[PDB]
Amino acid sequence: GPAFEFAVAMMKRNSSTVKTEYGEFTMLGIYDRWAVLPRHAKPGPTILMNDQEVGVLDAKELVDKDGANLELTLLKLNRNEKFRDIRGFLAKEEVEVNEAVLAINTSKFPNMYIPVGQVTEYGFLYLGGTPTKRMLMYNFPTRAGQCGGVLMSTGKVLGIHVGGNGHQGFSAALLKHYFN
Amino acid sequence: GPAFEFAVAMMKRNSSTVKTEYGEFTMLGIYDRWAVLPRHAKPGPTILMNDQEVGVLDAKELVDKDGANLELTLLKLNRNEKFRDIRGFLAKEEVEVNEAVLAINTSKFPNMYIPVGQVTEYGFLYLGGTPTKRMLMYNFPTRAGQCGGVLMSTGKVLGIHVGGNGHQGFSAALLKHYFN
Ligand SMILES: *[C@@H](CC(=O)OCC)[C@H](C[C@@H]1CCNC1=O)NC(=O)[C@H](Cc1ccccc1)NC(=O)[C@H](CC(=O)OC(C)(C)C)NC(=O)OCc1ccccc1
Ligand SMILES: *[C@@H](CC(=O)OCC)[C@H](C[C@@H]1CCNC1=O)NC(=O)[C@H](Cc1ccccc1)NC(=O)[C@H](CC(=O)OC(C)(C)C)NC(=O)OCc1ccccc1
Repeated sequence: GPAFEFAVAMMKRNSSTVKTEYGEFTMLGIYDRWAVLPRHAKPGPTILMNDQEVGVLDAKELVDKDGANLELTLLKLNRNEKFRDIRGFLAKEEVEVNEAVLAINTSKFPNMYIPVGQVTEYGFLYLGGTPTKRMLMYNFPTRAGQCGGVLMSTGKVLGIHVGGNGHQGFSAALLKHYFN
Repeated sequence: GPAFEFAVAMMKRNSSTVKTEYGEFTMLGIYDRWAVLPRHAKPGPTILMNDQEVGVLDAKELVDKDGANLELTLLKLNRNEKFRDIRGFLAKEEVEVNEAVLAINTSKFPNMYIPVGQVTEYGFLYLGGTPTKRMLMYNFPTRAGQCGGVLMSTGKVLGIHVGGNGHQGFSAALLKHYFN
């Protein structure tokens, strides 16, 4: 009920559709000129953001202390406009919930809102052959074109959707401390 | 973009969650006290509508001239409140579109909005062993609990989701002339 409304306001104000040479993704802007994509989107020095080319000034593929893949890329956009700062809405650690929304917004799947149910701390996953950490698992989404989707509960952004197999979907935890 | 917004306003104002002895469904109220469910929901003399028992005064399983199943049940509710009249938003015939939204709202899948893509006039289908007519086909939804979902484009209600197999989903066309 409310999760949906929180999710619409977030996507309206902070999401965009991105095309890289590797596909189409939902992208979430975080603050200033910093946004987040799944690592596998591999953004280059320019991306198409809502149909417009936008320069990327820097791109950081996140890894943990020991260098384990976190499957997220932080990108700094070469644009004058700043994002509305949503760092306050970010989870401080991996979050488990009984109900969450996955929000996806691309030209192929516009304005898609999926109630994904129980979200659990899956932890380590061999995702597309790559050892990955801080995975959140949920049942029931799981097609190409949905990566970058934003996983949310009321008033919190939990993760960014990165992978899946069968009826299972996986988000990279989107943690407050990643930003700065 | 707009299809989503039209879809939210419709669901907000005219949809409800229904439980019959046969499951949980999205239900759309049409006008007066008349609402629509998939035929297979088989509503009895009482249904649970948004958590409250509500009497059903009459239930008509629709069939065409020759008695072919249309897979829709019209129900008249024993309640004082009238539905907002949306007969004007109903398609007059089977509609094919390149993009449509499927909106599903139950306790298990709350506030679910799915862009389903190309919607074509499939026509006759052997659905769950029953010969059925006036089917609209689209790719990509297709789980238990989603029947009754409302298929829409901007400013039009096209159908009610009734069945599926694999990545294919099927709506019964929701035609203006069924109401009266
Ligand atoms: C989003 C990005 C995308 O579409 O890229 C291709 C254009 C996509 C979403 C998943 C596809 C299936 N379900 C989804 O939700 N992500 C990926 O494809 C992701 C890319 C990736 C991520 C990390 C490192 C490398 C690559 N890969 C996966 O999700 C893979 C999918 C896969 O290879 O399997 C099939 C394509 C389904 C055959 N999933 C995976 O490796 O899971 C292993 C596994 C097995 C059993 C249980 C859990 C997980
Ligand atoms: C919604 C109602 C429901 O959940 O009832 C059970 C509690 C549900 C939605 C579909 C399930 C799979 N995908 C869906 O979108 N509807 C049905 O289950 C529907 C009930 C029905 C409708 C009409 C007459 C009798 C019964 N049945 C179907 O969709 C059947 C599903 C089925 O039996 O197959 C599996 C369960 C998937 C194994 N679909 C069907 O008969 O399709 C035949 C077909 C084959 C190849 C191409 C197209 C269609």
